[PDB]
Amino acid sequence: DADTKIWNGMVGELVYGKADIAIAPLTITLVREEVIDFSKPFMSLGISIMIKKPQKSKPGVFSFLDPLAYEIWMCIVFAYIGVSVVLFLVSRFSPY
Amino acid sequence: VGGVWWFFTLIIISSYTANLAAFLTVERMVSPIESAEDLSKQTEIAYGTLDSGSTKEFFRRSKIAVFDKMWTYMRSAEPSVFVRTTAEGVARVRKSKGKYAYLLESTMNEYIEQRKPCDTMKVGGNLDSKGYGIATPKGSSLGTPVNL
Amino acid sequence: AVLKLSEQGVLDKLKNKWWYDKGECGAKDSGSKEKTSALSLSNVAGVFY
Amino acid sequence: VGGVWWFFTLIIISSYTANLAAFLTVERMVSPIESAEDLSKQTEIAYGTL
Amino acid sequence: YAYLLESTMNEYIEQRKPCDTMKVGGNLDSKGYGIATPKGSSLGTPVNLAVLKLSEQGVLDKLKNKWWYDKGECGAKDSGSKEKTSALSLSNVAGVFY
Ligand SMILES: NS(=O)(=O)c1cc2c(cc1Cl)N[C@H]([C@H]1C[C@H]3C=C[C@@H]1C3)NS2(=O)=O
Ligand SMILES: N[C@@H](CCC(=O)O)C(=O)O
Repeated sequence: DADTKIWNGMVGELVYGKADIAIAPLTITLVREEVIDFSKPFMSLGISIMIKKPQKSKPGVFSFLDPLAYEIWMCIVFAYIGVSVVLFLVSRFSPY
Repeated sequence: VGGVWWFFTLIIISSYTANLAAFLTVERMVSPIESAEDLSKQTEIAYGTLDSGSTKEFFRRSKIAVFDKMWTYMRSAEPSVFVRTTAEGVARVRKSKGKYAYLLESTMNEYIEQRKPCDTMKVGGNLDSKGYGIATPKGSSLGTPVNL
Repeated sequence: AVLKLSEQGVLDKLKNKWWYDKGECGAKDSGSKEKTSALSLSNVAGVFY
Repeated sequence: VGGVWWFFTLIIISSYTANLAAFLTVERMVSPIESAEDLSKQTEIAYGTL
Repeated sequence: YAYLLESTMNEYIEQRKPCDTMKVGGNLDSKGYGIATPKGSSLGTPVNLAVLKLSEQGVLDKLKNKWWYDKGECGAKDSGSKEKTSALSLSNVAGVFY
């Protein structure tokens, strides 16, 4: 506790003699050494950081079409046709 | 007409290959900056610990300046980044939409990442080397036969 | 007393604090990151002209 | 002649297409002045102090 | 002839010249050095309290940086994160001619 040092939780269970042993996920600290005895440590760990999983997008079936935007594919076909007809326009033009 | 069309098709699909190589280079999503250190620096994503946690006491006692600066923020984090129970902080992050980090232990972080729907992620390494140990009341007879 | 803190560089630590530990707006951070892809028609449209 | 010219154009356009999508997105800058000196000269943009 | 030793040894000698070692696999177990006294000495508690400060103050890590990582000497710890050369050689090519 603040200013009265009353160990809440699981610590006062063995400090104030309420329980007999604490087999639990309990980290050995320094200030806990002063109030209760311990065993040798059995599982090492540390401060981890957990954040969300930020949602990778998968490729599609047409993933080869991706390095050119949707419009230009439609735009190039338009340009493809009109190029060809003008060639065919000047192709047959009454050779005299 | 044709050399124009030659000049057209020369530019276009050669430029296609340049972008096509660019997709086969890399696909790594950057997953923003770890070993966090921006939690000290940015104001965007909050971060908290468990109530009555040793880590919550650790940064109170931590003398490293960034950890001080985190603790400087964590004492001034309004509202409470601190949570009382475990999954309390977990689904808080899950609904935070990447706006609240949370600190826990390595054995926890690996285990909840094995849970469905895997929506967590551990970033960086740990910060320290801690260890669980079995505790007794101080001065009990049980100490040596347990610890053997 | 000024000459100690300059010699101890505490001013710099403060100069990091009030300018650089609060680097907020953008391109200080985002200027050293990666880029996108997928060429757009606005890059291209003069060729069709 | 063309054997020179093919060997010519092979080394040219390969170098031309070393990178091009890098060169289609730059969006660089405008920045008319730095050391102003046109604030003395132009009448367009004013300028003041505290 | 293989040889068995400890993880802190295996990482340290791999940092030595001429780097001719290699650690393979993981470890086999989880051991730990600890300071020992004669059994029943008075020194036990004041030592074992004093250890917990430096671990909590991380001074051991600063020392662990000192005696392993501030003396990263042999090569690929440094040169493994650098750039590369160019100019393709015939040994890369010679099977094509075959
Ligand atoms: N890999 S681990 O965290 O689960 C782990 C951690 C540890 C283990 C055993 C395991 Cl499996 N035993 C050690 C203890 C065995 C002896 C050597 C080291 C101490 C005493 N405690 S520890 O170093 O905290
Ligand atoms: N095992 C720790 C968990 C909380 C923390 O890491 O702060 C404890 O009991 O204090």
